[PDB]
Amino acid sequence: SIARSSVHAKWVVGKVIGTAMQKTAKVRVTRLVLDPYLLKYFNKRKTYFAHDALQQCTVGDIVLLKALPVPRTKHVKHELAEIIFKVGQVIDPVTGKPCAGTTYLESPISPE
Amino acid sequence: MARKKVRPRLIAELARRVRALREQRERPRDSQRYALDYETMMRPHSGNRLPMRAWADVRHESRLLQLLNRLPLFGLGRLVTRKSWLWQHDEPCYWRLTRVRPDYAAENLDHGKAWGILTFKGKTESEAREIEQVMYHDWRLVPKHEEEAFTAFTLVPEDTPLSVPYPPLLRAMILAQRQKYGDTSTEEPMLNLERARIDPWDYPAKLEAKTKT
Amino acid sequence: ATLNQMHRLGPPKHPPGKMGPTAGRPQLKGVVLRTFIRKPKKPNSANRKCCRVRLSTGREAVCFIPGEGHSLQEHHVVLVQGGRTQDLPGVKLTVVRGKYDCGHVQKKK
Amino acid sequence: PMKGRFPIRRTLQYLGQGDVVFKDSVKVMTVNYNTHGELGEGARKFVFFNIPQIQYKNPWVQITMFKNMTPSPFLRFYLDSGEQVLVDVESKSNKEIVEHIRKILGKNEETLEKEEQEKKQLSHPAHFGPRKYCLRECMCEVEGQVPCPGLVPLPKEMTGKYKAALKAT
Amino acid sequence: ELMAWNQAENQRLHELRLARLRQEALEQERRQAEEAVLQAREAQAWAQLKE
Amino acid sequence: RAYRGGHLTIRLALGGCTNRPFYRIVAAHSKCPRDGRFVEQLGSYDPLPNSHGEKLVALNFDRIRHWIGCGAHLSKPVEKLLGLSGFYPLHPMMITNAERLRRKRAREVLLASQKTD
RNA sequence: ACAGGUUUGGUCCUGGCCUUUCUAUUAAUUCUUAAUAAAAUUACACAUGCAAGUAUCCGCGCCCCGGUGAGAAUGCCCUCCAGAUCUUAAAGAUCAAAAGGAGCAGGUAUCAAGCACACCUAUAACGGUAGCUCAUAACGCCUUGCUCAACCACACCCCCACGGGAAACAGCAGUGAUAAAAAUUAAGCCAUGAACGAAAGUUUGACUAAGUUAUAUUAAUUAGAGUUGGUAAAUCUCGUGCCAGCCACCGCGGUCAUACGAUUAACCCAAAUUAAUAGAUCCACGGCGUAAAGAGUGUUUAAGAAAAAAAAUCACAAU
RNA sequence: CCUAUAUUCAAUUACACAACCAUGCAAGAAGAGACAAGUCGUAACAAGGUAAGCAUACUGGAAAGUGUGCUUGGAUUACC
RNA sequence: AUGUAACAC
Ligand SMILES: [Mg+2]
Ligand SMILES: [Mg+2]
Ligand SMILES: [Mg+2]
Ligand SMILES: [Mg+2]
Ligand SMILES: [Mg+2]
Ligand SMILES: [Mg+2]
Ligand SMILES: [Mg+2]
Ligand SMILES: [Mg+2]
Ligand SMILES: [Mg+2]
Ligand SMILES: [Mg+2]
Ligand SMILES: [Mg+2]
Ligand SMILES: [Mg+2]
Ligand SMILES: [Mg+2]
Ligand SMILES: [Mg+2]
Ligand SMILES: [Mg+2]
Ligand SMILES: [Mg+2]
Ligand SMILES: [Mg+2]
Ligand SMILES: [Mg+2]
Ligand SMILES: [Mg+2]
Ligand SMILES: [Mg+2]
Ligand SMILES: [Mg+2]
Ligand SMILES: [Mg+2]
Ligand SMILES: [Mg+2]
Ligand SMILES: [Mg+2]
Ligand SMILES: [Mg+2]
Ligand SMILES: [Mg+2]
Ligand SMILES: [Mg+2]
Ligand SMILES: [Mg+2]
Ligand SMILES: [Mg+2]
Ligand SMILES: [Mg+2]
Ligand SMILES: [Mg+2]
Ligand SMILES: [Mg+2]
Ligand SMILES: [Mg+2]
Ligand SMILES: [Mg+2]
Ligand SMILES: [Mg+2]
Ligand SMILES: [Mg+2]
Ligand SMILES: [Mg+2]
Ligand SMILES: [Mg+2]
Ligand SMILES: [Mg+2]
Ligand SMILES: [Mg+2]
Ligand SMILES: [Mg+2]
Ligand SMILES: [Mg+2]
Ligand SMILES: [Mg+2]
Ligand SMILES: [Mg+2]
Ligand SMILES: [Mg+2]
Ligand SMILES: [Mg+2]
Ligand SMILES: [Zn+2]
Repeated sequence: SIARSSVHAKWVVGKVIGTAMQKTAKVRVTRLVLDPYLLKYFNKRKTYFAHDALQQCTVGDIVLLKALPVPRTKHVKHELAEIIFKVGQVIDPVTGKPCAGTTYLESPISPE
Repeated sequence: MARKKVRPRLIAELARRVRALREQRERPRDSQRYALDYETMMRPHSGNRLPMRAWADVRHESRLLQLLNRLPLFGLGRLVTRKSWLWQHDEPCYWRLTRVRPDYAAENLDHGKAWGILTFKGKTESEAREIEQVMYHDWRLVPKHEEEAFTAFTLVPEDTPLSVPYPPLLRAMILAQRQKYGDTSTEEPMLNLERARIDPWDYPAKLEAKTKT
Repeated sequence: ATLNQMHRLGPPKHPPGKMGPTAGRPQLKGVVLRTFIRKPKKPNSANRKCCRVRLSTGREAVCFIPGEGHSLQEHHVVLVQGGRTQDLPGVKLTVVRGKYDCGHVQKKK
Repeated sequence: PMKGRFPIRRTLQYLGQGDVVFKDSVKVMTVNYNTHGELGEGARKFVFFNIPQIQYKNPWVQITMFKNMTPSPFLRFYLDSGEQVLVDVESKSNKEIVEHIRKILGKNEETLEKEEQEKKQLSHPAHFGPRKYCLRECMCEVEGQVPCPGLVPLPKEMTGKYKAALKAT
Repeated sequence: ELMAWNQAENQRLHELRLARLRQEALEQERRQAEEAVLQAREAQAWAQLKE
Repeated sequence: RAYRGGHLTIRLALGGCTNRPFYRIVAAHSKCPRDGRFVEQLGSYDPLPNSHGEKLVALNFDRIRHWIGCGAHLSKPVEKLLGLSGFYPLHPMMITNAERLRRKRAREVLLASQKTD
């Protein structure tokens, strides 16, 4: 049972920068880093490559990334696990209904 | 480690390549490697001077390929013994030669690589192994009519103890640990030595590469 | 300067010290090229004993001879240190007395 | 800290006194929240107060914010085994969120003192060396032994130069 | 067991959300009726002037 | 740092003071320096008698036997120290130089008896 | 920082410079003995001596110890480990290359664009997409060992070392050149480590024991150095008269100088005392009308804050 | 090639090549600072004797003067 | 139009 990666990023979450190249999305991961003079946490961004086999990335998605055990190349070490929030088509994971920001697109208290 | 400013060195790989090529091309033959000057006891190839405990046996004895080169079929199945086992052990110790390849660079044909079957202390091993210390001036050859005389053995059982008492303070931890867990039995713990058998120093070491298992 | 600007600009770090006329070394060995006198600034009037020296680092400098009385001519070797003279602008070196071709001050006899 | 609306939350005592430590399988912690309405008040206070403490106690765990996409605030946990834990908050206040997260997935108290107990086994008192890792440097400093030659001089009979002088004479 | 209790808790808060959204749906229907009355009044006021 | 070979060794590291030596019992690599980087410090040994007249030895028993069990070589003074400890049997160098002191001191007694006459 | 001196006829505020505290090298003056710690100008060239040998020949070791900081923003921390070695049937343990990355990481944006730095396919090849990094600082330039049970790099130079310059001490001692910078061309493996050998054992300029040096602490065998206007403890008489000269800053000396030189006296350290140079520390969680600061104006990208509640809209000289 | 092994080769080819800089010196040119004193004027500080100043154009030995906009870091002393 | 260069609480 040896399927392991040498990177510390086993599972990360990033916003999609662009889909210019074939079958690979450039994603932008945001982490909280403590600036130690101010003792304050700030957003540090980092760029990653993720293989999309089905070409399902529209720019603006939020994407879960899982680490590949043996990398294909020096810059592609991750792949999509799931499209967490499709841009413009966001379903609430609690109620299972599509929503547009604050306003529900369909009312969840109306089954019929 | 890996950085973005690493530069592609080629000369180190090329030098390792040329060095390997040159040692494979100019690998020294055993005759010029192991030829000896008998007055200085100094090696012309390696520059090493012989130890004084081996000084007498150089002039007083001949090596395996010195005694083997005159044999008709170049010594296959023959038994060759060594002055070291003759002087220290009363039991016969001999090698049954399986295959031998001399080197052709020696004008007297006194050097080569040889294999054989090991018999040490009368115990016969079942595998063929490359002979260590062929080049030593300490080998002797048995005669054909004395071959079965040295072959016959009287097997003697060993009287060494199979178990010894522990060292005393370790024995104290054994007693304390069994008293802590409640073992009432006051039997003396015994260190067993069946895996502790140590083959002494004049056994020839295995020069073949061991296969990792 | 709010917290975002201080995070962007980092904490303030002190600048490294500018090297002096002796280039960070405490003393320097020099050979005297010339000797002369030099005038002071506004508050006081004199004519102090100074020298133009070629240093061991290759740069040619103006130095001041302290004390009263000296016997220095050209091709003499001296040892200089980084004391500055307050009255004279441009003079940032003092010859230390009692080394090489210069000695201590002579008592009157 | 003079700047900031609540300057006390930027001190080392507030960052160190927040006690939520996740399990080792926890990788991503995501807060979706809204900035309007009285319902998301507890989530907004949670974001304003406790996420620095959780991020300090879990430096390797990613924590990510998202604002105004979903009408109800929630927290979402992404594990090593692909496991997704959804914690829904709509009217729960900040302290209830803290105990709720610490009860769903945190580290048990007994696991905490055992973790610092094998952390404290690494510094054994019987070792010697530098002050930064060990308590003593000389064996001289121990009360019953020979005092150190830089403080109390040794007798002449122990000294190597006297030994060489008596051997050579 | 903590996953099971979390699932039960999310279901309980979902039922609370559904009930409260039924109350706000009734309130939204009330506001829709009042806005319809005001819109009808302003439309009937604007219809007379152009005539 | 990275070495070409070597083995794990339990030995004595010389630190301490001028005319006041001190040996730390050290399980480390063979090719590292005597006072260099080590794997684990096991024990200590005081070369000097105290006010109580005792030479004081500390051994970390479970770690020493763990390192020997996974294959740490021992040097001659630490085998001597373990032989005096009784965790290991008495070292034959201690045996033979003990009998050498018996022979030398008996010969000194005979020489003193001959010089008395 | 418990601060102090210093802008002006004078006060307040702002704002620099210096003093007071500690450590390390060099120089000056002085110097009695011990113990301990440390020896530090140089990647310039080296006379000479030694520093890897063991062992019944094979073999095993031979920048392993030790030396230096030249180069490189090198790198600190963390994953995974090929390979080497040790013990053993396996399997464990140590060193850990190459590969990367959660995060941290000298200055300079008067270095703002780099110029191919990218991806797919199925086979390791054909080909097709027009891509990759970057103002949260790429690509450049300058400087530098370091975050210290320690880590990285070098073995004369051409990053490498096939080859060419050319005959190599950045081993222990020592010699030239150079520099402000000055250890014995020394005794033993007696103890620890390393190498070899089955072993008595051999070697070891690592190390141990010493030799030299106020470089630093301690004990006494020892008394000299600095200063006396203010900061800042402490001055009397003579000589000089903006001359000789002194000072860290303010400043003093222009025939009655507690500031120059000498004498008397006094203060403070003390086998040390001053001077010089490096450090440690020290700037802004403070301000922007008049002192340095709200950039001539609006919109937008990135980036944020939406935290409790509402709103958009009417005479007159916009264009 | 009735035990089993031996040997070989590993070097060229096609061009660009002191441009790019960094360090010293220099015929010379221009600035800034310091100016215990000389000559020429008096620009500014008082409605500094023409109120000052900013942007900008021209002119003049020199401070500077004038033109078009802008400011009070100027007054108009306030039943005048 | 101007009047330089040694004032001390
Ligand atoms: Mg001075
Ligand atoms: Mg002198
Ligand atoms: Mg001298
Ligand atoms: Mg020492
Ligand atoms: Mg001040
Ligand atoms: Mg002023
Ligand atoms: Mg004044
Ligand atoms: Mg000196
Ligand atoms: Mg050999
Ligand atoms: Mg080193
Ligand atoms: Mg560079
Ligand atoms: Mg590795
Ligand atoms: Mg492995
Ligand atoms: Mg360097
Ligand atoms: Mg050299
Ligand atoms: Mg080289
Ligand atoms: Mg040397
Ligand atoms: Mg010399
Ligand atoms: Mg020195
Ligand atoms: Mg000297
Ligand atoms: Mg000398
Ligand atoms: Mg010697
Ligand atoms: Mg030895
Ligand atoms: Mg020995
Ligand atoms: Mg001293
Ligand atoms: Mg004066
Ligand atoms: Mg003086
Ligand atoms: Mg007078
Ligand atoms: Mg004074
Ligand atoms: Mg005086
Ligand atoms: Mg300020
Ligand atoms: Mg201003
Ligand atoms: Mg404005
Ligand atoms: Mg402007
Ligand atoms: Mg005018
Ligand atoms: Mg007027
Ligand atoms: Mg005028
Ligand atoms: Mg005027
Ligand atoms: Mg006029
Ligand atoms: Mg005016
Ligand atoms: Mg103008
Ligand atoms: Mg005109
Ligand atoms: Mg006109
Ligand atoms: Mg005015
Ligand atoms: Mg008025
Ligand atoms: Mg005039
Ligand atoms: Zn000590």
